[PDB]
Amino acid sequence: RFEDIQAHYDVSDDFFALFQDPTRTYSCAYFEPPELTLEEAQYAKVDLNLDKLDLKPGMTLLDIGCGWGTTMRRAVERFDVNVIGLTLSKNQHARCEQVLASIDTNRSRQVLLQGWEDFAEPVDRIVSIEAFEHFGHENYDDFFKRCFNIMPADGRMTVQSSVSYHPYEMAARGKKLSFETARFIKFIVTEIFPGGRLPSTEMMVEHGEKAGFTVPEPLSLRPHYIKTLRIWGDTLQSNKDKAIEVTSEEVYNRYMKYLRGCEHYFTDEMLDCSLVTYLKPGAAA
Ligand SMILES: Cc1ccc2oc(=O)ccc2c1
Ligand SMILES: Cc1ccc2oc(=O)ccc2c1
Repeated sequence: RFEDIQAHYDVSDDFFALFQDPTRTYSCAYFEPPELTLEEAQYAKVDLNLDKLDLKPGMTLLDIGCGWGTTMRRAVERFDVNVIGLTLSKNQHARCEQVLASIDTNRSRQVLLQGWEDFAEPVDRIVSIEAFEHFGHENYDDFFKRCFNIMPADGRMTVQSSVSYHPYEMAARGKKLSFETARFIKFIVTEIFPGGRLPSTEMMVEHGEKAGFTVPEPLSLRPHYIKTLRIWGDTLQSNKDKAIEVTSEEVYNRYMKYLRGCEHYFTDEMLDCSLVTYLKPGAAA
């Protein structure tokens, strides 16, 4: 029943196409250098993640939340690795299968319609780009234990996740702004990512360490998300008429509120986006 209440907030892939770049990447871009197009910045974000993973030819990369398959293809093409992708979306599964089958390679390419809970095959390296927000706090210990256990002695993982701060830390940066941010987060995890729950950077780090990972200083992507959300918002606005035709005025207003609102709270430093690297004890220096 509560699912039905959330099922209300389901939106066609066609709507997201009207604000996203041509790769349909629904995560923080990386504008390095600063004058990259959104689309180029999305390839630079993939490279930022993959370049941290010490990927060698013939290794297997696991992509947890593999989206439309952009990260896996880039991995196969750049690093000559086997790939396994996990997605819960039937549409993303079908697209990924086609993206991977198109690649000129002898490497193994696999996409599975399942969550990480059901995945227990040996892999060399793991990437997860803005899927972690959906796992839930109670599942973090199981997540990091699974990732540690499926990787070899030199295993590495990157997790990119939107984050909030502990209530105590939020209170420290103005009471007014603290309650305002909490209410906007509640809107995101009700109407935009139903059942979602933002971790803190500290949770991401400490759950990793409990599992046995070495965790260097997380990379903040805050200024890159501000630019991403600005372009998304401006793009949705430019396509207002088409967006309404495809869904409704309700859904257009909901997403403009989300995109403008996120840009605001990222600017006010009440939200962040953390790229966290997890190194197993035997990882290369
Ligand atoms: C279903 C669908 C159709 C076209 C697309 O174009 C892209 O480049 C990436 C994602 C995508 C997904
Ligand atoms: C589940 C989920 C995924 C992405 C998110 O991005 C945000 O900025 C805030 C909340 C959030 C929640």
